Amino acid sequence: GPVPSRARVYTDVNTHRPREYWDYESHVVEWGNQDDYQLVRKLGRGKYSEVFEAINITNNEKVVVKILKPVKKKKIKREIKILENLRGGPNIITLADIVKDPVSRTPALVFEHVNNTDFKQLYQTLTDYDIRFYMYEILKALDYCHSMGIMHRDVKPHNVMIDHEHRKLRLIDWGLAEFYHPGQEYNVRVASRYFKGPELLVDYQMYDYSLDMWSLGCMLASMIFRKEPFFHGHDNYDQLVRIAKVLGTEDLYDYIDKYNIELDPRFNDILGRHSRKRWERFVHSENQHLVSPEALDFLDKLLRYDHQSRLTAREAMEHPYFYTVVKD
Ligand SMILES: COc1ccc(/C=C2\S/C(=N\c3cccc(Cl)c3)NC2=O)cc1O
Repeated sequence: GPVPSRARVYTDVNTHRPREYWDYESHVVEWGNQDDYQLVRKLGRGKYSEVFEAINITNNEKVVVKILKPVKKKKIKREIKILENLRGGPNIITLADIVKDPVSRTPALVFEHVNNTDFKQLYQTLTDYDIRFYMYEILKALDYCHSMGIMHRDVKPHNVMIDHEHRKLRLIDWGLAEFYHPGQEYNVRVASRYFKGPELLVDYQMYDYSLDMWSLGCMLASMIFRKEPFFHGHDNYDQLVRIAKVLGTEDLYDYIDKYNIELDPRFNDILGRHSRKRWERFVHSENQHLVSPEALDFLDKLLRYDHQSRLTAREAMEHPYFYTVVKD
């Protein structure tokens, strides 16, 4: 059987919290007034919810309303409990209210509004300094939620709302987030394909906060190298092959051998043999203004096969890449 694993930091935070902190199945939702919120325009639709811009008519301020599609009550309670636990934290989206939508017959979560620019266009304009600044801001949110016993499990550009005018960032969409408990086996069907960590792609269930650090490394690689997404797999099997063409197959085998994991035999025909690459091969004249020795070393320390070898969020914030970022 597989070798067990523990987070190297914040391992026992939920153990010593009161049970009501992490026992979301017992959470009692405090419902607000559904008539406080007038929907203005639909912003998007996903498989789990629809998202609207709305106005809170008690203060005439914009809010964002996520009306959930039918899903399990425990998953709705999990997201609500996590949002309430994290509320007030650095760069965490604020849950302002929870109401019962009379049409959908489901809960509607009401969030603070961020005047965001879509990442496709925003990422074309970010400078080297901007990328370091916003990476540091994401790390504040990730160290906070990890320190609070929670892994986000869906870090990707679409879930980082940036108001570039005010240099404001919020980490959003906590619907896949979970409480970390030592020894717990988790569902590997989390995160978006391009941001899935190797642990998910080899079906290793006893993972932890370090998953979010792989996803963040994938974001960083796409930004400094101007290739979005960086690891561009056509399915979950090809995703691991794309990773192995950069990190190499020998260290992939070291990873699965450490945890006494077997690869899916369907990789026998597609994985090949690949040396580990040096990050300098991805630098060219059109991205070199975003690349520095510090950026490559930082990236190299996030993108490790072994989840136990990745920088923690706090360690990442100590990295020389962030020395040029102004801290007040
Ligand atoms: C414009 O500013 C904001 C935008 C979004 C949020 C909060 C969201 S959106 C979300 N899930 C999504 C995402 C896309 C489509 C679908 Cl259907 C669901 N999960 C959150 O927490 C908050 C803001 O202030």
